[PDB]
Amino acid sequence: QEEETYNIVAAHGYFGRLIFQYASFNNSRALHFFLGAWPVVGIWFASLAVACFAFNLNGF
Amino acid sequence: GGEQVPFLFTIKGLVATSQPGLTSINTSTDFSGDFNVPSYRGSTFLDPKARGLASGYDNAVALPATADEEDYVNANVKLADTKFKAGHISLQVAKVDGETGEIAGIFESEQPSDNDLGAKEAVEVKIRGAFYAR
Amino acid sequence: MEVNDLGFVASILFVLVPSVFLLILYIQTQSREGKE
Amino acid sequence: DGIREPVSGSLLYGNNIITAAVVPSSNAIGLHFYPIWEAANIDEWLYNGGPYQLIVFHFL
Amino acid sequence: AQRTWLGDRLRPLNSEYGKVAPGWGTTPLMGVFMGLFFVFLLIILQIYNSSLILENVSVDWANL
Amino acid sequence: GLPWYRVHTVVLNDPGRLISVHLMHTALVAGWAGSMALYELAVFDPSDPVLNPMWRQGMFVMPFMARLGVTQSWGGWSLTGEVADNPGIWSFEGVAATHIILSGLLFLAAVWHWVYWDLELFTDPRTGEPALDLPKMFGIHLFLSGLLCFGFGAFHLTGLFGPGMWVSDPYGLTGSIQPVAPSWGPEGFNPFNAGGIAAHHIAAGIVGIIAGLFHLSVRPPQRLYKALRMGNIETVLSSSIAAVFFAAFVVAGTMWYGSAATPIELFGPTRYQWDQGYFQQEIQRRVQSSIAQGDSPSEAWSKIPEKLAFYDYVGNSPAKGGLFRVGPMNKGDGIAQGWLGHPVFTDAEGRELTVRRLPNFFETFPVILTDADGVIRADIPFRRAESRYSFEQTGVTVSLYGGELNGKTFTDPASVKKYARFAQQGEPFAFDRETLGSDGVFRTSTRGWFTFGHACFALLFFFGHIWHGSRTIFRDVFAGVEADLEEQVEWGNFQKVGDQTTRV
Amino acid sequence: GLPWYRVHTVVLNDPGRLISVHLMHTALVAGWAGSMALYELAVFDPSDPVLNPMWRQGMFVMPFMARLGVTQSWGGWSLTGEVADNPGIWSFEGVAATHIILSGLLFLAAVWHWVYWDLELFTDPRTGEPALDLPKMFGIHLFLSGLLCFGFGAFHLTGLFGPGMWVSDPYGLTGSIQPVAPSWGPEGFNPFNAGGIAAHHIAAGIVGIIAGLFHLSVRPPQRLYKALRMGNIETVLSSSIAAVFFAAFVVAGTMWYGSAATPIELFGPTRYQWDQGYFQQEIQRRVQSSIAQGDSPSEAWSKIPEKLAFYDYVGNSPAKGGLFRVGPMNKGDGIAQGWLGHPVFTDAEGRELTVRRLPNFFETFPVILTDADGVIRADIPFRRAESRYSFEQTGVTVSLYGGELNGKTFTDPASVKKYARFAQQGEPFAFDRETLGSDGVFRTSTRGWFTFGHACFALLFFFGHIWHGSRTIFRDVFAGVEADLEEQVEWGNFQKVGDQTT
Amino acid sequence: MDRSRNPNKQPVELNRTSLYLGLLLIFVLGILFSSYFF
Ligand code: CLA
Ligand code: CLA
Ligand code: CLA
Ligand code: CLA
Ligand code: CLA
Ligand code: CLA
Ligand SMILES: CC(C)=CCC/C(C)=C/CC/C(C)=C\CC/C(C)=C/CC/C(C)=C/CC/C(C)=C\CC/C(C)=C\CC/C(C)=C/CC/C(C)=C/CC1=CC(=O)C(C)=C(C)C1=O
Ligand SMILES: CC1=C(/C=C/C(C)=C/C=C/C(C)=C/C=C/C=C(C)/C=C/C=C(C)/C=C/C2=C(C)CCCC2(C)C)C(C)(C)CCC1
Ligand SMILES: CC1=C(/C=C/C(C)=C/C=C/C(C)=C/C=C/C=C(C)/C=C/C=C(C)/C=C/C2=C(C)CCCC2(C)C)C(C)(C)CCC1
Ligand SMILES: CC1=C(\C=C/C(C)=C/C=C/C(C)=C/C=C/C=C(C)/C=C/C=C(C)/C=C/C2=C(C)CCCC2(C)C)C(C)(C)CCC1
Repeated sequence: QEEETYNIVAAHGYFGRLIFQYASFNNSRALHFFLGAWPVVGIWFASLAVACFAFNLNGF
Repeated sequence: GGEQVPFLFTIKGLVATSQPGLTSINTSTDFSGDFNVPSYRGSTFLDPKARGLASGYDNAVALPATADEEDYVNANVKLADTKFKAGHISLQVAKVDGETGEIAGIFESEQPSDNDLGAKEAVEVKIRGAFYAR
Repeated sequence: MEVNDLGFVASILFVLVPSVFLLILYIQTQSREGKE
Repeated sequence: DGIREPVSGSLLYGNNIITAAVVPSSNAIGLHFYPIWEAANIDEWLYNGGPYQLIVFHFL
Repeated sequence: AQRTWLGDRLRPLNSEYGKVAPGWGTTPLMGVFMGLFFVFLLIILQIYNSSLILENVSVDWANL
Repeated sequence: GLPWYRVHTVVLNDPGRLISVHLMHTALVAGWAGSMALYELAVFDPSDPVLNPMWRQGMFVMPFMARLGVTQSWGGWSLTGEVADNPGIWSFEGVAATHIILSGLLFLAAVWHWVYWDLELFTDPRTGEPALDLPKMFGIHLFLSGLLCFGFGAFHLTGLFGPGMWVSDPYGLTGSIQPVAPSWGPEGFNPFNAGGIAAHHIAAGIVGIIAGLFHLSVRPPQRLYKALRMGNIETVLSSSIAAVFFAAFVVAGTMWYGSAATPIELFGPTRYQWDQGYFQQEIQRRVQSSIAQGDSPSEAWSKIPEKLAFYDYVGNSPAKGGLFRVGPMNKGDGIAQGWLGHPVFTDAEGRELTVRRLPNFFETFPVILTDADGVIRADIPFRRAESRYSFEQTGVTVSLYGGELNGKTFTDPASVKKYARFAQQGEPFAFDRETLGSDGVFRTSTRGWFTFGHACFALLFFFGHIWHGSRTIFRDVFAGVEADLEEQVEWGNFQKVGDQTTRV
Repeated sequence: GLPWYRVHTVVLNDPGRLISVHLMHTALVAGWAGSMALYELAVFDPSDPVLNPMWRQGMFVMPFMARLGVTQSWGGWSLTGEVADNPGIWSFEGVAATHIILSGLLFLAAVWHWVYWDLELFTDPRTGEPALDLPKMFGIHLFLSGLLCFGFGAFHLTGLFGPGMWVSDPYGLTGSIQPVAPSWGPEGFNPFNAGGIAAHHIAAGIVGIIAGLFHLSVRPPQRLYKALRMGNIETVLSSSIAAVFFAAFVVAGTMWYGSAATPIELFGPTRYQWDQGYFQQEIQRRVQSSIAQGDSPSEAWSKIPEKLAFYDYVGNSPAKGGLFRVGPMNKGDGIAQGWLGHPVFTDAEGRELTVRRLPNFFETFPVILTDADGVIRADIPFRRAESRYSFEQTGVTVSLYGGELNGKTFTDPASVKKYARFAQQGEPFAFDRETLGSDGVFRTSTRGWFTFGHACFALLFFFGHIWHGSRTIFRDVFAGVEADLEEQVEWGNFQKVGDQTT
Repeated sequence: MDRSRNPNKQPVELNRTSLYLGLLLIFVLGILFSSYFF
């Protein structure tokens, strides 16, 4: 359907009233990028951890 | 054919080789035959997967703490055996002076710190020797 | 006391899997009766 | 059998539902009315043919 | 009705559905061939019962 | 709707998914034969084919793939014992491996016809209702089966492009695979000659060819087409299970009595080896060939193999075993260890005497010991008040000749009671009733379980033949009768019964 | 309709069958307690209560009926060893039997309210909709529970019309049934004194009486009735589950640490008997009391009972046992046969030395042998290349004092390795690992399985308390929110959030 | 090559009282044959 199942304007100021009002995510397309950023940029550090472990460059 | 994996050991530990009656030298005909002594599989450190050896290494049990000293496979003793083996000669060149020819080795099998009794294996191949002298 | 070691597998599938076959087929009729 | 030999017919004593029984009353009582109260104890009742006559005169 | 490449090679095989020979058909040609089968099965039943025992048969072991 | 026992009648009208409803059934049986034989290979013990052979391990399906020319099983062990092995694709797994993927490729084709129906093939051109011609199709089903038997007769059993079936000697010792010659005479009609089974499917296949070559060309008569109701799809369903339970009676028979298509090395002895003592006619023959030949008893009873002694045991005869004593024959005895010879019983006087007892339909035969003509000389006294033929007053000795425990006599009468019951079961055998948890009471072989499961099922397929044979003739009346019909049933309907075209 | 997880919401409106839907649940739990304890009586082995006691047989429910005064088992084998006569009606076969027939009489009453609803009791007179008063009914539920605790305090635990609870000595030897006196002081607040548990339900019952006598007479305030949403059935359910979780934490606690309501003879030692060596403080005390009398240790270590030696075993401590090593403790060891004494280790010089090792959260402790102050004198060498403290170079002997195998020394160092590992598990014990098919690795007692199954379930009942506590406060919004509400959520708009008057 | 909708598949009508006959029949075969599986 073309209409949304939920309102982003009520979900904004809930989380704006839970934490800082300035530190919520007002627009959903900036929200979903950070949803798609944080494990994705995270795990190829851990994948690059074992890949830099591979040449015996280890943890301290 | 029979789905075991016996660990064969081609050992040459102290052959003391007798020989038939009076030879000038080998004539690509004479028969060398005796035995060596064979070694083991567990050379005093080969643990099984519950760390079960004699020579150090956690006597006779780890995890069943109350059925502990009842099992039977923890006597892990080494041996200094003697058997039969034969080795022939067939080619025996003159200038580089290397002599070769067949062999027939009959050994004992593995005793994996003394579980099983040994099997018997007739291993037969060419010797590939090389001789020089004073 | 001796036992066959596998009858309790055998006589728990002998009783259930035709009865839950039969218990499947009664519920469907009830829905049909409802007309839903 | 009326001598000594306590023949088992109950499912707790190792016997199947084909082999189980109420295992009827003793030969030593004969045709005596042997209720639960003319027994000196219920262990004397159940060893000597007690619960067969309870499921005969009640059943008939 | 879904015409496939399979269906264009077997529609002449299943073309006729009830097409049936009149007159009498082949029932006397069926009966003279299959009364011999019942007496063929009468041979096989008592070869194996050993009741029409010929020579060099010996329905038994010592066979090959 | 419909009741639960008439569920499959949705497929009775349209033959679009009727191909699909066999094809998951065909995937279920092909996905049984691989799925069982791969389990059947998980418990084999190939270390001793002479002492516990493959029918001793309760093994239903690995004679049936084995008795056509397959042996190798990627383990260095072959039933034949023929060496220089290198299986490749046709080992035991490789037939059992293939039936998995075939049933997978059967199941993927089984789901195809369920979603796709009316593929321009199932309807007549006269109107669009789904209806298929059965007698023209019988000429093209059987012509393929006529080709395939003629392939199975000449091109598989005779060495032309294939290995032969299993064939042994009588008193089965050296049973291996070799291509058998099709013997065409009357000698191929006794089922113990394997030359008939090669001459079978050539001769039955060539008349299977000349049936289906004829059956495509002609049409059935209308005095049969309205009589046998040949347009109906259930009229193939009756009178094909008539040809299945007729066909299931013969392999209930020819497995049980025995044939060349049911040899001893992969089915066991066949229960009539005690009613004449068939194997006991041989080991007794060879020692008297060796006896007078120039060899004493003790030294003789040793060129007998233990395979001949293993077929002279009650515990390999397939009569014993019950319906619910479940499992292999090795749960009955354990693993056969050694022969320990043949008992010979002597008294204080000689007077040699023997035990030849325990027939098959007993369970507990009382031990008797008798002489050559039949007068009893010893028994086991059940009541020792008035004994006159007991072991102890007679003083019977045991000579145990040959085998593992050769030359060991027994003069103590407490130990003679053990070997007397062992002499009841032909020749004794050493066992180990602790490695498999074997209890001690008898089981039956794969020859026993086949004929139970192919004659009880053949009884059940007779009832479906009456039931489907009713519903084909009586299709119109099947949802009840027309209301009154009182003039058809009352006496005086000229003259033939049930006639409307008459005086009535 | 409804999804599968909201099936029971049909009963949420009408309370006609809500009595019936507890009553088959009440028949299912009462028809478990008889149905389990009758199975639990089928495997007991009453031939030796001192060597394999009743918690050794993996027996969950027959401490709990047993620890209130019932020991007559019908076979004449009294639990306490003093079964004087025919017990009478109240033996385990009896109490177990009743719970069958009671659950049958619960189930026949459970089917009655399902077919019969609207029995003029579930509706208000103001309109005909089914609705029941909860706070007036809480005053009549709790007044019955206030009567029943005051019955349980004085009229059952104190000998007035009933036998007392189980009470033992410390270092549990002569634990039997006698009526305990309700001690009212501060001494009844430590849970090891059983005089508080009799003084419990008198004092909690009398304030349970004065609660429900008060709670019938008054009404809740409207600043609470709209706040706690007390007209709703769900809110009460949420409160009850939350309260229950709190009640399941304490018997997760007081079973595990131990109390007078959890004695040793029907629950085992309580896992803190190795972290201080509680039982090893006693058998060591009594032999040094015996040599203070002046006895030799060969014919001392014999007035110790084997019951004190059985509590000084690793294999009765409830720490060991795993999650999926399933079955009784007798599948771990077999049947306890005999003590075979206490090992005393001497070297070639004396230099006495001991083994006091294997704490609870290990599995394979390496065997060390040490002196009085802590310097190691012997061990088991894992690598015999550079050994300097091995058994063979030191030449350790074993003095096995008391018990079954008293006076039998061992000077061969192949056999000292067996008794050194036996000395790790306190005192050794003879077994038979063939009669029950016992494998040889440890299991845990009924004290171990209770606190696993009452703290994991109490975690799960915390989530239902959040879930039912949400749905009571948030009943109106539960099928989604009203559509826009953008003026309520945008800031600065007057004044305080959720106010419509700015 | 293209799907359609079946003009077929009548549903099933197992009654309430016919459930009781089938549930009892399996349970007498349960109490008959369970001894023989042991
Ligand atoms: C070649 C075999 C064969 C085939 C294809 C059919 C086909 C049919 N039979 Mg039929 N039948 C057969 C053999 C066969 N029969 C035999 C051997 C008997 C005698 C026992 C019967 C007795 C019989 C009766 C009495 C009736 C039918 C009916 C029917 C029709 C519907 C079946 C249905 O919905 O049941 C669906 C079945 C079930 C939902 C479950 C039944 C429970 C069974 C026992 C489970 C089977 C166990 C196991 C899974 C199978 C393994 C055994 C197998 C290896 C043989 C269908 C045309 C019905 C009819 O008239 O319709 C036209 C009917 O009333 N059959
Ligand atoms: C006809 C086919 C056939 C044959 C002869 C056998 C025979 C055998 N199988 Mg086998 N099997 C079969 C089919 C067959 N199986 C099928 C289809 C499967 C897959 C489920 C298996 C799976 C299987 C396994 C997994 C194993 C065997 C094993 C064995 C052997 C041990 C004996 C035994 O279990 O008998 C036991 C027979 C019975 C107890 C008789 C059952 C009688 C039924 C229950 C009667 C049913 C009555 C019915 C409920 C009433 C109708 C109701 C009424 C209202 C109409 C024996 C050689 C064992 C073996 O040796 O393998 C190493 C083994 O481990 N089988
Ligand atoms: C109680 C037994 C019985 C009954 C009631 C039926 C009933 C029926 N069968 Mg049937 N049938 C049976 C047994 C039976 N069959 C047996 C044992 C077989 C062999 C497997 C068959 C094979 C069979 C086929 C192939 C067909 C039928 C058909 C039919 C139906 C039509 C009637 C017909 O033509 O009969 C058939 C008549 C007989 C079976 C009688 C045979 C009597 C023979 C000729 C006498 C031989 C005597 C001989 C001298 C002695 C030799 C034996 C000796 C060594 C002992 C009807 C439902 C037809 C059908 O399905 O309908 C569409 C059909 O096509 N039947
Ligand atoms: C005092 C206990 C108690 C009671 C009476 C209820 C009552 C209710 N809960 Mg609830 N709940 C509870 C505890 C309780 N809850 C706990 C402890 C949790 C946390 C795990 C939850 C989590 C929960 C959720 C998440 C939801 C409910 C819902 C519901 C309602 C409908 C239930 C339904 O249809 O499920 C029917 C259940 C099934 C058809 C099968 C579920 C499969 C389970 C796992 C099988 C249970 C195993 C075994 C049989 C039980 C033994 C364990 C037992 C001894 C504890 C109902 C008012 C639903 C709701 O909001 O409706 C208003 C809902 O969505 N509950
Ligand atoms: C909390 C109650 C309680 C307590 C503590 C115990 C404890 C015990 N029982 Mg017992 N039992 C109970 C309830 C309980 N039972 C119930 C309700 C029944 C009836 C079904 C039984 C029936 C029973 C029998 C028949 C026997 C015992 C026995 C035993 C003892 C052996 C140890 C054992 O089996 O643990 C084993 C424990 C486990 C293997 C843990 C199970 C963990 C489950 C499967 C986790 C579930 C996770 C779940 C599927 C995931 C959720 C999905 C997710 C998406 C949400 C032990 C003392 C035995 C004994 O000694 O008696 C003589 C015995 O024979 N019990
Ligand atoms: C994460 C924990 C958590 C959360 C989110 C909730 C949420 C809720 N509870 Mg709840 N509850 C909890 C834990 C929690 N509970 C615990 C642990 C208990 C004890 C078993 C309860 C007992 C309880 C009851 C009895 C009731 C609720 C109710 C409610 C609901 C209304 C809000 C309310 O009054 O809160 C209650 C407030 C608290 C639980 C906060 C307690 C904080 C205390 C007062 C501070 C004490 C600090 C102290 C100095 C330190 C002592 C401890 C020290 C020894 C370490 C709401 C759904 C009510 C309800 O069901 O709604 C209708 C209701 O009647 N709760
Ligand atoms: C003594 C008494 C009585 C005192 C009371 C009276 C009194 C005097 C009070 C004054 C005291 C007072 C006010 C405060 C003192 C206490 C104090 C300083 C407490 C602070 C403690 C502390 C460390 C707080 C910080 C921790 C905290 C709350 C948050 C951490 C924030 C952080 C770094 C990261 C959070 C992660 C993050 C950015 C999440 C957002 C990302 C995300 C995926 C959002 C999802 C999301 C966002 C949307 O935007 C919308 C739209 C939708 C759809 C949506 O999915
Ligand atoms: C997808 C696919 C696949 C797969 C396949 C598979 C895997 C299959 C399976 C198959 C199978 C898995 C088969 C099997 C089956 C089985 C069966 C089918 C059985 C049955 C049974 C029965 C029938 C029985 C009966 C009975 C009983 C119950 C008991 C006894 C008696 C009687 C007989 C009655 C592959 C990848 C390859 C390829 C692609 C496709
Ligand atoms: C009718 C009647 C009767 C009867 C009754 C009865 C008989 C009842 C029964 C009862 C019963 C019979 C009871 C029991 C029950 C049981 C139960 C109820 C169980 C349950 C279980 C559970 C719940 C479990 C769960 C689980 C699992 C699964 C495993 C482990 C874990 C858990 C826990 C999770 C009488 C005659 C008397 C009288 C009249 C009436
Ligand atoms: C294809 C398809 C189809 C059909 C489907 C169906 C419906 C199927 C069925 C299927 C079936 C119907 C299957 C069955 C199978 C069988 C089984 C699954 C069984 C198994 C069993 C067993 C194995 C048993 C038992 C046992 C045990 C386990 C233990 C004891 C021993 C014995 C062996 C007895 C259609 C076309 C529609 C379409 C879609 C797809």
